[PDB]
Amino acid sequence: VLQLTIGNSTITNSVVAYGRWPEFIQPTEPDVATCRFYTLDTVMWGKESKGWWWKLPDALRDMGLFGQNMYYHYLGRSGYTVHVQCNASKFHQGALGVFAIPEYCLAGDSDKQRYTSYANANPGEKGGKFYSQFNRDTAVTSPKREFCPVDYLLGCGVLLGNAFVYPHQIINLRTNNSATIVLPYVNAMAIDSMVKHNNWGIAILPLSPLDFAQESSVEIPITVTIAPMCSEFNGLRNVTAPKFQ
Amino acid sequence: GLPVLNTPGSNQYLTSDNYQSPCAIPEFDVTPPIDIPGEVKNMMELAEIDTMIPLNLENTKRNTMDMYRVTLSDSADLSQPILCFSLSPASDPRLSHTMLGEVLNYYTHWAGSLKFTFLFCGSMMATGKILVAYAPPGAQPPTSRKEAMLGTHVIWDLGLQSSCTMVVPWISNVTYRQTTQDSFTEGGYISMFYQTRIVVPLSTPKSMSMLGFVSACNDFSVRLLRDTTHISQSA
Amino acid sequence: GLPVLNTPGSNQYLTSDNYQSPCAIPEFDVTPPIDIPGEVKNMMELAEIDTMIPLNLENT
Amino acid sequence: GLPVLNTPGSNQYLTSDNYQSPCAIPEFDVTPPIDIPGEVKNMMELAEIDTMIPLNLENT
Amino acid sequence: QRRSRSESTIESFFARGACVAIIEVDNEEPAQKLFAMWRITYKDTVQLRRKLEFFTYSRFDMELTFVVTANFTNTNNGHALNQVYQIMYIPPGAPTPKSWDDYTWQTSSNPSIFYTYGAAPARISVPYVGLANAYSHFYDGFAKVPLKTDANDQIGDSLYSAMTVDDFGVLAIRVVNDHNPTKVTSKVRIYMKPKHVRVWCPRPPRAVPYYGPGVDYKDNLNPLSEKGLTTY
Amino acid sequence: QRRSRSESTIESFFARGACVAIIEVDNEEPAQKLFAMWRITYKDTVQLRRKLEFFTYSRFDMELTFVVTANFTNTNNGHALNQVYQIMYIPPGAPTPKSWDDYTWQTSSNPSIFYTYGAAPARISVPYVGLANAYSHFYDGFAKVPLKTDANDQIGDSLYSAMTVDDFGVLAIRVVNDHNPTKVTSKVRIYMKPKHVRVWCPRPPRAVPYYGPGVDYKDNLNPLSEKGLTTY
Ligand SMILES: CCCCCCCCCCCCC/C=C/[C@H](O)[C@H](N)CO
Ligand SMILES: CCCCCCCCCCCCC/C=C/[C@H](O)[C@H](N)CO
Repeated sequence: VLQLTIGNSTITNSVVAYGRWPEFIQPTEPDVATCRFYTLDTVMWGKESKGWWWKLPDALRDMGLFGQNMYYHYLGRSGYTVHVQCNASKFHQGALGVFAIPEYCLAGDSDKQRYTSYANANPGEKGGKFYSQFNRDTAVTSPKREFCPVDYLLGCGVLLGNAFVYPHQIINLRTNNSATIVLPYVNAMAIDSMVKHNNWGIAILPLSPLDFAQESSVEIPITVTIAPMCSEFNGLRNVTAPKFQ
Repeated sequence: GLPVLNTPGSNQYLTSDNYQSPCAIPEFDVTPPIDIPGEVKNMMELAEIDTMIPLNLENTKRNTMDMYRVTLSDSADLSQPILCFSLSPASDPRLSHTMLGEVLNYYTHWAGSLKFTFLFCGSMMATGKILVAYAPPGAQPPTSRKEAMLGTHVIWDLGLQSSCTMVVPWISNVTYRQTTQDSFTEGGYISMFYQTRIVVPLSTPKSMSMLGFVSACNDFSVRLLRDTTHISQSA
Repeated sequence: GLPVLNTPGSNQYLTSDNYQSPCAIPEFDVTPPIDIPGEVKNMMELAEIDTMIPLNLENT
Repeated sequence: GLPVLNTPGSNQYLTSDNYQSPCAIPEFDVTPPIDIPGEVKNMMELAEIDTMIPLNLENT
Repeated sequence: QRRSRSESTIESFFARGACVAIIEVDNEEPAQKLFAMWRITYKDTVQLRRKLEFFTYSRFDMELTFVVTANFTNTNNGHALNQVYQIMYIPPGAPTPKSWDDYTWQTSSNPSIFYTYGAAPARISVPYVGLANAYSHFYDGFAKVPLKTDANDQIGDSLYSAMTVDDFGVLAIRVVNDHNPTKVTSKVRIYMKPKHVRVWCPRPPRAVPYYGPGVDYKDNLNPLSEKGLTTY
Repeated sequence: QRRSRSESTIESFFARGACVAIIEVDNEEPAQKLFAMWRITYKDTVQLRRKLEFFTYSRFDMELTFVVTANFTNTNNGHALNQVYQIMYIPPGAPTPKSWDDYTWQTSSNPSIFYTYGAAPARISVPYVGLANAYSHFYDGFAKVPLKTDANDQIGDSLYSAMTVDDFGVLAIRVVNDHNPTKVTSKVRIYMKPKHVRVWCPRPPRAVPYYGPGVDYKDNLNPLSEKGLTTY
């Protein structure tokens, strides 16, 4: 609706998660190097798309100096401002539910429990995608150790309809083309490791299927832009180099 | 020492009692709390949160993402209703598994006004009027617009506002209703009809989907905690 | 702790006793009362009411 | 006498409890203490004392 | 006036504990009664029922006392260790046990009493849990009305003077102990004591034996005995 | 506004004692279960687990109640004297028993409860013993990160959503009494009651059966039942 300027990045309803604005608690605080909007890779919303999911701060691990501070320091905390952009014409119809889940633990694909690997559990800016059904992994010799989120189960054994208990925003193409959620730092500790722990999960679900006129196939872009807010790090040491394979 | 008389009930363990007990780890320096966002002080706070309704529970649509979508169309039969469900926020299949219903299924009694928010997710070039009606119990469940008209109702213009809030006020013979199917504490019915139609121009989808959300109002209250039937464990 | 002596009668259930007992449903919001006509405070109030007598109790 | 209700946990021995117990030697004139050097009031006082580290733990 | 009416008060009239149910629970090798579900009401017995039906409406806080009596059944020299009985309250809507070791016995939110045999009878108190502003001993009506548009007569068919099918739930009583090699049979007697009683609309007492949960009468409809008209 | 929400409060919602574990302890001539070690958690049962997982973070003081039920096992006329059960808490790091008569049972610094059979269930209270400022029902992360310089993938391999292997320790339960000539089998049921509960970040309730200590789901993934769109 109005100008949204952070650092050196400006974006032309916005919901504050849990009514709490990001806030600070000698932590290293880059007021400019990290407090800015980083744009994730655009995804394509089609008529056969089940959904998308990203993990924060994992999605910003390779975003400018924020990732460098995240890997160099031991433990850091950061709020976020997520902005989802999806522009469509008056003749397009659809709705996206954008949910910011605290501790968005997801279910695996194998009978073995909690067997998902770090590489698969931390996809980065590409994120992942939900599925209509639960596909059980059958590669016993070389298990994929990847999540198997289910659209209507939200990937966590709960019903999608109740996901609105989480902070949420609905992009309904007939009325609005963008959503904005301001997430504070949510954790059981005032500050925690970012490389191993993800504080937030952004799930975008097509509540209503996309459609345009009488066209058989229609696809429109969705772009996610995340701004770290009041991010502070502590425990400076040699750089961490996670094995992503 | 002091003469005492052991009253009946002694040496019993009531799981709902509130008695002081010895501490197994005395002089423990518990970690102090912090101001974590999202503190909840009451369970009815969760019920007040609107959550989507599985309005459509057909055999080929339930337990999917299609169970939350109700199809509207310009070719629909304007005489027949769009959707119909009883006002049972804990036993009705469409409301039982909602967050409100989930909280209610932990209690035996409930009392308060409900709030149903219907969101139209069609094109901005689609317009129409929808009659959303609540009928208190006692009479025939409205099978026609001429009947649902007679009960409480609201007209919702799709073009102007994409969301409509139908508030169902608390009207009950009893002070509390049961969270279980009971014809004596029956709550009423909710129905939807086409007031005029859905009108769309050319090069526009002629079929659209609407979503439903249910929430509790500030007057809502529950009573007599119990065990939910939704979760089971193999023994 | 406090030395006590168990007096005779302990562990007995007298159906006419008046002892406090634990509540099985704590923090229950009981429905408030209304002014229903015909409240009775004593059983002798019923006895004071005149009622017809079966004076004739022949076999037929 | 005084009506009482035995709560759960009665007749249990918790090794970490703090309950008063009868004295087996009443009216005992305990020897008074003296100011012995090196009184310790906390166990962390011992931890604050520097002590040598077995840094080298090779087999030989 | 020096003679008082302290004992004729409503509170004093109901200040006695009346047995309302006897429940049989057996422990044996697992057609069986390892767990017994009893629906809560005072109409299984006549005395307290008759006392309460002196009035039309009531409002009272209840006090329940459980007396458990165990015995052997054809034991030769088979013996058992002291048993613990679980009495779980299941209000309407909550899941009901299908076996003596079902998950429902976890009592996560259903109140339960664990009573050790040989101890004092287990006593608890319940407040006024009525949906309405007072209990209705007599309900001159139905819960469903048969309408002209009903497909079949059974849709609106309801029992006369029946308000709710599940009035206040049930009590499920089991023996928590595993089965000893010898059978042990126990009877739990529930004694109900109204307290803080308030009553409205006095009614004449029942004159003929009760027949069911209603005012129905079937037999022994000639209560008064023979007596001469002019015989003192 | 006269109807209150006293029973919907978080404290009232968890004010019931939920069974979280059943432990079998046998006394017999010393492949055997003379002592049983149970890791402390509420995830062995679903009811309290589901109630707690309504939220993301919690902070509560716990109350544990132990109900012990003993029975004979194929006894002919072999009998036993009243038994005493030792329940010893072993926090992470402390030595664990390797036998029923090990030195670790001395309980020099590990708290322990000695419960005499036939008495009241043994109840104690625990404060908030969390390392962090609140308990984490859901942990979206690992405890180890696999690094490029790691010699093998197993160095950094860790379970997803697992914080610590030894969360809060175990309870070791034994029968202090020596073996009677006849076997005696006992079940200890542990009931956990949160108190002074504070919760943060509400979550939707579980809709499908739990499968393990995590959010994993395997079966019965079709909860909602069939119902007509326009059927009341
Ligand atoms: C293990 C804990 C036991 C908890 C027991 C709670 C049971 C609740 C029942 C309360 C009222 C039962 C009796 C009073 C109602 C009368 O029948 C009324 N006249 C109803 O017609
Ligand atoms: C004989 C004395 C017994 C002493 C028992 C002390 C055990 C300490 C355990 C305290 C906390 C256990 C349960 C609460 C923690 C929850 O599982 C959290 N959500 C952890 O994820």
